Amino acid sequence: ITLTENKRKSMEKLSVDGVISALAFDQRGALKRMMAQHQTKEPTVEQIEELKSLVSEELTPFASSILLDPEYGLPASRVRSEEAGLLLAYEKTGYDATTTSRLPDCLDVWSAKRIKEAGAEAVKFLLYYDIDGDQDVNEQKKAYIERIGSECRAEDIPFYLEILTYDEKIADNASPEFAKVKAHKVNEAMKVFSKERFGVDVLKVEVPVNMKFVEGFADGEVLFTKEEAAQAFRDQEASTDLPYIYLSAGVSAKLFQDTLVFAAESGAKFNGVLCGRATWAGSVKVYIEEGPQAAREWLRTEGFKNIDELNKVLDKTASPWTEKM
Amino acid sequence: ITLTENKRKSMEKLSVDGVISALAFDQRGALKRMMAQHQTKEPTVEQIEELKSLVSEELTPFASSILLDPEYGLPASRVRSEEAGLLLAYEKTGYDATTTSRLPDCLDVWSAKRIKEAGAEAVKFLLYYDIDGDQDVNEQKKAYIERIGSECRAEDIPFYLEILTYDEKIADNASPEFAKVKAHKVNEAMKVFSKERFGVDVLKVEVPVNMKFVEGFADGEVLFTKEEAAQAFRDQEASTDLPYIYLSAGVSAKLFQDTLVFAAESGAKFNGVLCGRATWAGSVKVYIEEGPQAAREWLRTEGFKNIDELNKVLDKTASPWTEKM
Ligand SMILES: [Ca+2]
Ligand SMILES: [Ca+2]
Ligand SMILES: [Cl-]
Repeated sequence: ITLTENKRKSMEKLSVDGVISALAFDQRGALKRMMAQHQTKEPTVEQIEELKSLVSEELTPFASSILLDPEYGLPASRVRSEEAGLLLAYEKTGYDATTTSRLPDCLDVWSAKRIKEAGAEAVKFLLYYDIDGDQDVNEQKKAYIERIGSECRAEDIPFYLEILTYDEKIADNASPEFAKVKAHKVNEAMKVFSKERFGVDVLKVEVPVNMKFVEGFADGEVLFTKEEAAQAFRDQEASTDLPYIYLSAGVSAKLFQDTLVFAAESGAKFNGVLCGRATWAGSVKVYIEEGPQAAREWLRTEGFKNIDELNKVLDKTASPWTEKM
Repeated sequence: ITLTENKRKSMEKLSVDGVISALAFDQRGALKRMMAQHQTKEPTVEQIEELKSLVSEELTPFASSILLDPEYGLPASRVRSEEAGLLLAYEKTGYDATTTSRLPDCLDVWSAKRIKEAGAEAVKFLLYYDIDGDQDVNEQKKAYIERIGSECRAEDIPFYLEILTYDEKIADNASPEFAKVKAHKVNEAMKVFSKERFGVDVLKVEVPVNMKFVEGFADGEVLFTKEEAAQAFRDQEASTDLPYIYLSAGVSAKLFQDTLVFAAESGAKFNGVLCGRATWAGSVKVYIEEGPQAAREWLRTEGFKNIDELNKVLDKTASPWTEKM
């Protein structure tokens, strides 16, 4: 609620007129798998670092900040636009699929202090959370986030907590079965991690509905009327007093934009986005198949078009965090 | 080197006249194993927590503070004397004997915040450190301690870091081979974790020599003259500007105490001790074999004698931490 002077200065460096128009590219495992769909060989470290730098160079002139990973993204962080702020990811990528606990784990040789020393204006951490899951697992997860929030307090650096929801007993979070419980998963997790003890400054969250099953957006089965969907957005806005920003979860650029419009019309007062794949996903194929110059031209044309159309939508949908602090 | 008002206040609650005369009893597996020797059945949680409470009730009137573990020791913490402060252990016990890395790990449902909420005036964490070991292993350890130091800064609670040294290639730290390098291990590790970035308020460390190989204290081979050992203590004193206190584990009560005398004589300005095993060990056989009433009587009589002998030696050897400002 009350930002320290340094935390506020950092929030300002990440945003424009209270809106976070951030580019997300801390993907590692998720990126590797995209690359592996066009590549016979294993993608190299140089390839991963290069595409990250290409996205940074070409697109951060159009974002208020960029989120990168320390593993492959530090060269990319240094060629970002002068006007763009920096977030660094702090969690190890992915989860163990042989169990349902998805426990969080910080990068082995990092700390919040180190992230700040590396030039970041925010620490980002991704937590998988099932509000209905095993209570002891969740106890361990809450303790873990308490520690990170305390680090960020001490180092006086904003804590961006990303929450990705799941159900221990539903395999596919794109299924109709998950869509029926998504709003509950998202909104109740936001309520938990908005407690003061967790030290969060900004929540990076999913929209509380799977729009593919909403009337007017759906191409197949319809699970929700527009009014029911709108209510999920209002319930989400009522689930936190913190700034919150949306992730794209890799839907099309157009569906993500249309979702932002719907969210605003419904009453969500979201404060921006940390948007990755919806913007740059198409560059992966070009980069692998046609190389870096071809990917650079893609970024300068299609990439720009995506981020520019996104920015125009944000301009008319997002609300400033400087009305919540 | 500068304490906040709360950190200072907490340090004062852990000390008497700037000397730490703290009773260590955060043993978990080790305490269970001692008990397992004197009965057939598996020692229960009730038994373990009762013995900690007996020791706490009967001996903390004579200690400046007591170190307990959150696993078995919270009930004991609440019956400590009102004159005695509280430290709680934050680390998981032991290390994997398969590997040489001895990596640290916090207790899974704890945080510095939760340790403070449980009434502690300090967070205690044990780290195993080989200054000459794998440098990536050591970067991971250093990052880990940075996180903990940052938590404790945020929660405004003193951070007591215990360092136990080892060598990746020497199996027995009682060997002559380890004795020859112990001063190097201990003192260099103190130089590392005295750096401001680790946030340490008090170091809990080994004496920098194995007195069993020192002239006049050895009953077998002599590796060191009294003058060389004296120099090792002075090198230790010059390895940090933080308060530091000695741990025992490894030697008899009498030898530890004679070592305190030798330490002071040599020019060490150590600020106290965190030692528990020598003082209460005899109560364990008594508690299992004659019940809680007998144990209480053991603690009142033999137990008091033990801790009083130690306190009398501390009065002649330890220097105040207040002096280190
Ligand atoms: Ca609790
Ligand atoms: Ca709200
Ligand atoms: Cl133990």
